[PDB]
Amino acid sequence: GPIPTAPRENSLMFLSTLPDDTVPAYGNVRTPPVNYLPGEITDLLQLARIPTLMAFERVP
Amino acid sequence: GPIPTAPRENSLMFLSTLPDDTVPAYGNVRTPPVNYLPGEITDLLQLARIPTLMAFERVPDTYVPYVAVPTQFDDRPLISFPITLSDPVYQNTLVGAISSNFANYRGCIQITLTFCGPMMARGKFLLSYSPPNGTQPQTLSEAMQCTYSIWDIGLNSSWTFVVPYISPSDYRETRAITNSVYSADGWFSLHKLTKITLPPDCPQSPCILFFASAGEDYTLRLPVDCNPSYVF
Amino acid sequence: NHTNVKFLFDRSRLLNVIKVLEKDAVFPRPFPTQEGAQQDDGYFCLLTPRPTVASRPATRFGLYANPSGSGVLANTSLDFNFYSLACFTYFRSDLEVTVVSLEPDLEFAVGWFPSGSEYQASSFVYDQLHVPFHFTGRTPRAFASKGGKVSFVLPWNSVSSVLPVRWGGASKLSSATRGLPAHADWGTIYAFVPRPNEKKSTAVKHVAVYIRYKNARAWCPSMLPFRSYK
Amino acid sequence: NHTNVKFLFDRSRLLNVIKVLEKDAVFPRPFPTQEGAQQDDGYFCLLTPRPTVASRPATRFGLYANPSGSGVLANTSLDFNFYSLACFTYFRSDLEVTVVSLEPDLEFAVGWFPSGSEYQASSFVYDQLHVPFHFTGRTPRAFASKGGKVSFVLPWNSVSSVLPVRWGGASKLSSATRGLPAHADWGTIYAFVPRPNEKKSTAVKHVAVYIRYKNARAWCPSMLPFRSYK
Amino acid sequence: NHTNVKFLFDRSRLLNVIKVLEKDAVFPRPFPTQEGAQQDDGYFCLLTPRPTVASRPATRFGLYANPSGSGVLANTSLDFNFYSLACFTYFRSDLEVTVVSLEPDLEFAVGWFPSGSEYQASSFVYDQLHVPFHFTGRTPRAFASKGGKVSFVLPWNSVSSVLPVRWGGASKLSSATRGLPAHADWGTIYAFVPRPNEKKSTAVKHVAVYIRYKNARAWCPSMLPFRSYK
Amino acid sequence: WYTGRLNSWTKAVKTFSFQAVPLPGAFLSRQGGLNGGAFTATLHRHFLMKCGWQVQVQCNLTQFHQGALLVAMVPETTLDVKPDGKAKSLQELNEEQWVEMSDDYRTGKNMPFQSLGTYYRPPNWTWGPNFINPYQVTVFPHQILNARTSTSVDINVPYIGETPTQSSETQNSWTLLVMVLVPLDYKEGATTDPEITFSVRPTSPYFNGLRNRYTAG
Repeated sequence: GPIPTAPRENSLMFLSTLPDDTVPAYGNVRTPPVNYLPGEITDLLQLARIPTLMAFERVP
Repeated sequence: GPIPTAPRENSLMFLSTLPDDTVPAYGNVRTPPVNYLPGEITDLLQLARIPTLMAFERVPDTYVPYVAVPTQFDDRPLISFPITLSDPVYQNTLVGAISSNFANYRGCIQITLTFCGPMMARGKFLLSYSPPNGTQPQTLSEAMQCTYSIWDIGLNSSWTFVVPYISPSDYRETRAITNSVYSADGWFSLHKLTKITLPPDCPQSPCILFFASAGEDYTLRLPVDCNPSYVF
Repeated sequence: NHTNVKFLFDRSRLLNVIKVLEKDAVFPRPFPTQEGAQQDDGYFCLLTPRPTVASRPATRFGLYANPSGSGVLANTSLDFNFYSLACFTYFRSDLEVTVVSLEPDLEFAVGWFPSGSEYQASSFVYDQLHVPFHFTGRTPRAFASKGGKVSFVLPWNSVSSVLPVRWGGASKLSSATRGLPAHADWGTIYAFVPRPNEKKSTAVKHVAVYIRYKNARAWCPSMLPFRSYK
Repeated sequence: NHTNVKFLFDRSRLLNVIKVLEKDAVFPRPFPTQEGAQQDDGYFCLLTPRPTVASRPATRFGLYANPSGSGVLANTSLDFNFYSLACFTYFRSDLEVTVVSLEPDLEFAVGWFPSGSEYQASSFVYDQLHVPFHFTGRTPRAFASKGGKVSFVLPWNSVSSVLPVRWGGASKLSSATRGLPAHADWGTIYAFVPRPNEKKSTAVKHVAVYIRYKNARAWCPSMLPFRSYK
Repeated sequence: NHTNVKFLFDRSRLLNVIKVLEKDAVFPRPFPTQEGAQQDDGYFCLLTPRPTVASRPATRFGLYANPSGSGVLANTSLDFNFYSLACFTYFRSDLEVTVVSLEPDLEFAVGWFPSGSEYQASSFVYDQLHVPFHFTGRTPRAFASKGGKVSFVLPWNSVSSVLPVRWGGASKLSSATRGLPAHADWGTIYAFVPRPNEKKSTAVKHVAVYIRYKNARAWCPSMLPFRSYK
Repeated sequence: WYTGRLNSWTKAVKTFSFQAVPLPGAFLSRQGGLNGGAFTATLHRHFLMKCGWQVQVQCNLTQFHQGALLVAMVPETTLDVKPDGKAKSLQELNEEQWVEMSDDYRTGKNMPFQSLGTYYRPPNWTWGPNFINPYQVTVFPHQILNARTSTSVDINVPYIGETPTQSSETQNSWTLLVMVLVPLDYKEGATTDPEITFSVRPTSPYFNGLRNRYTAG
């Protein structure tokens, strides 16, 4: 049947953190495999765990 | 296939009470559990059931939540009022306050009384209800024809009273812009049945208090927006 | 199947035309009313097929066939189509409301409350700007873009079991007029512009109203209006 | 079922009206504040039912019933409806925000950040055009066409387990005012125009704010405000 | 889960502001460049988080803190947020582009090409009307109504396996500057108006750019920028 | 079990007048001549606490006495401070002897607040969220005190709070108050102006942290 047009409350808007995707532009692409690179990172906790050195202003 | 665009009749509108949800903004959140807090609330009926104390303007700006039995005697009731939630007497009770935020109510009204006086004094009291008529009844004789009950001073100290729900409809107007059958439901009164006993050297002028609460079948309907006058 | 009451009473018809609010304003006061009051007229309308005068229930219908005179004129209305349609002592149904502008390229919102309540008056002041409180409340407020179109369905909202087409009782013991019902309505409707009162404009705006009955039922057939032999 | 707290606290109500940003601007500074500062007011608003003054938490509510005087006026707000509605020592729910323009045919965007953060100041210069940094950041920025309408739902964002309706403790060991909470809010909201500061205009713009509670819960009943016998 | 790189690098941020094309125009030429050339600037922008100058790759970042002087100024940019966010020697992800106008009620279209290509120059003449060839081509061209909004996702388009955050090699045997990468970009973007050059107008138009990373990955952690103790 | 002495009832006391004991804050000042001796100091060497309470009251009237007193546990109250923002002194307690009703308390008007400063205009304060509703006090856990049958007070309130635990020196979520329902009256000769005594017991406490004795800021 015809479009049972149900207008949306606040469409025609731009939102920064909209999770959904958008229309592809230049699909059907192939990429060079990158499995040869070691040292993959998952979360910042990996770097947060490694210790480092603090400092203090030189005593007068 | 392509969007079979079916335009909607009145889209691009903003509506106050639209039930559906909207787009999430900052999802993937975690919250601290709150199970440790007791005293959860489900519906306003929980607060509406708990009784409270009414009040009356001081007999000739200080309202009083108590009444003292006088030594003088007259056939007229000592204290009476219409059963209408808009009256000042309910204007601070929890039930009255909650009802003020609704279009209509439904159910019975529960009333409680308490005595506070001497040791070796006794007496009798009569409780009555009168549906609406030409004018409020005045004489205990006229009141006696209506529904009434006997409350003895000495048997107990709080002879609970409940006004039955009577009306020619399914509900009644919470507020009365103009007097109407569905709005007012007559009055309620108390009568001194016999002279009380004054024992040796005891103080005089005992004290009596009254409490109101919503009946088990009490129910409201049709929420509304509040009057913001109390800010002033 | 055309004869079915449901298949008949399911179409929209015009009801009345009203102006657009620009301030808190005072609500009309009951009759008889003396002069000098600040109550304004032509802004609030009650949802009822039965005759009404000055946004209040009425018994006798009138019309201003004589334009000249002195005093304040009044609004009136009656659902010609509904009354001529058929005969039914009793009736009940959900009332559907719709509004469309009558001015060039206008935007606004609409406000409603059910029976038994009354207009909320007074206004606040924000950063030296005065706004009536009727903007916000417990009841729905609707918003539409320019051009404008408003639609929604209201549920039954009156204490009485049904709506009496031709009633003959009385409502109160003293001074009550015989035959005048009490709450045969779905409430009151009003329109306003989301602008501060400080920016009021002289030009008046006007808007029409359309209603539609959904899921109608009837009882106790009756008579139909007479037509002359002139 | 009308008595259910959830069925009651699920409707939109107006909160406050604010102007539209046109530059980086300085954020208000805590109290007491001395004169000569460049902090500007009436651009930032905090999301909180409890009373607030000059976009900051407060304890006592005030109103400018006396217009005349000297100095800088301040903003205030309090959810009349929520406070009058019921009694609950504790409360928690997701806060839904919505905004609509109050000027003819305007377009803009809105910006928000949660509690604990603060406004980002300073501005860049592109090809001799100055733009505040608040345009871009880690947090959402919303865009709407002319006319305007903004809607979304924010999740709970405060460290405290619930929101205290009437609290009586203190927040810090020294100088802390008794009873003044710390983070009973959902953050701060602000509006701005996607134009360079170089093209600022004198005419002011104003915008209203509406909020709605979703999935409300309560604990520990309480009392209700008093009303006079005058 | 907030610490996840994917959950972090999935939000839009501003990149740069550019003017609107009105003619074929000459593309910028490599450095050093002598005076008298017709190459125009501020119309083409390259998609790259790393620092760039005059729409070309660069190594050292600069800023025009001193306004006065003589000569031609240049554009610059760097993703402050991305660089401050975290440490990763290598990175790859699809780049999402979005554009919004910065002028009142404007309509236009956008044009793009990937890396390795270059702007197509020259123009045709139809019935005494001159139109640049860049209107039509092998690559996408997007069209939007007045007001304007453009969105789409570009796939990875560079020969290199990943994007190096801090590279230290060289690209060519002779004269190549150490550490300057070759094709760490997603191409170039540009905007234009679908009108003949014969109807050019003096008033300039400006437009902003927003980008977003999708499906990000990283390798070989690194250090973070220093902050002063001043 | 800590015990304390309050001021003595007199017929001069009006109605709706009151006095309150904010626990555990009153301990710091040893309100009503009360010295726990162990918990009082143990709080100082710790910072975070989580415990319940259990209270009691007493007032001896006689055959020829009449009156009515209201006692209840009202949480999150802030009535134990002067309008400026300072707690009252022992001299002030001995002077007032009772808290009399006022429109300020009815409206929450004069509760402590921060002065705006020289930058702002002076706002007109009208209302606050810590108002007092004299009539609806009965909603919270409470009991009556009638001269004919007033024996004693008893209550046991579970723990409450915006968080599972709070700082001792600042936390205040429970408070005991007494209200004069009916003004006291009696025939001369029997007990005149009976005294009021209060007892307090915490339950299931959990003291947290460790440090030297707390030092004033």
